[PDB]
Amino acid sequence: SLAADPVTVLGLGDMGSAIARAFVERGHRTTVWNRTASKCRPLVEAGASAAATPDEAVEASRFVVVCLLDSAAVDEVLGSVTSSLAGKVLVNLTSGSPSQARSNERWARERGAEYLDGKIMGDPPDVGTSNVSLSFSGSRSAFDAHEPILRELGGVAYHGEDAGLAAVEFLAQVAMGYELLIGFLHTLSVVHAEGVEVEAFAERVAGSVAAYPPLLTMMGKAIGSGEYGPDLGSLRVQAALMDDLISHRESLGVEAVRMREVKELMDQRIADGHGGQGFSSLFELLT
Repeated sequence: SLAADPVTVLGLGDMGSAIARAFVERGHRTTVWNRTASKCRPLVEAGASAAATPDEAVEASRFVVVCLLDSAAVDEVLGSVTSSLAGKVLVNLTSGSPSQARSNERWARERGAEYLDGKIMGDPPDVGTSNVSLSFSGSRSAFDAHEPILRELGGVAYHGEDAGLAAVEFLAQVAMGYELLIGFLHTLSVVHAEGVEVEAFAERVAGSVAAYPPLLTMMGKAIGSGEYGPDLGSLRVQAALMDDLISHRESLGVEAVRMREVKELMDQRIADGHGGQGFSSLFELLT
């Protein structure tokens, strides 16, 4: 007679085990399943119950959380289900594409189940703390009714009705990080060719990057409204600076793919009569 809802967790990898542990510690009657059945033993010792098949696992609860390796693993496990999922809520926290999340929603709807797609930012040891954040998309009614359960895993945010929006958010944020990181490596190449110690320079880059979040928010506001101004100076001033940037790094034998790309966009926007605007206005040339 516990006030916590029963929960089923499919998948006991590092993340899935941490999610199952969080539910067990919160008093939920937790039923777990894993392709390798032996991985259930530590969860059972913590207070969970094990299931031999995914069918037995989903039959134990209305709330089913899927945390497997990838989308192919989700298709195989859910495809082995022969029991009714009508009236259940399926929360998929497995990595995957926006198209796959949208397909999963249709698969659940055909079976009478509600569907939420979630994406996790953080490490399994931090599940249930403020160092893990989760993005969700799908039916708003399903999110609102189960948000207190989801926030037991960490910080939670809802992105919209489109079931693929959480996957869009995840892939876009990760891509942005790799844009930053590869530009970081190429910048280290420039200073290394000049005899600068890269380790100390990297720490100085870290301090410079910390001042950019306020600039990114402002650029998003200018793009969303269409009011473009000289953010980092006029485009005429920035374009002349870009040529100096390209000449210096190329004189050292270092690549300049993004620097030359930015210069071409700046020159086009200036030629279009918008030389007094700023960097954010280059978005009009991309989309």
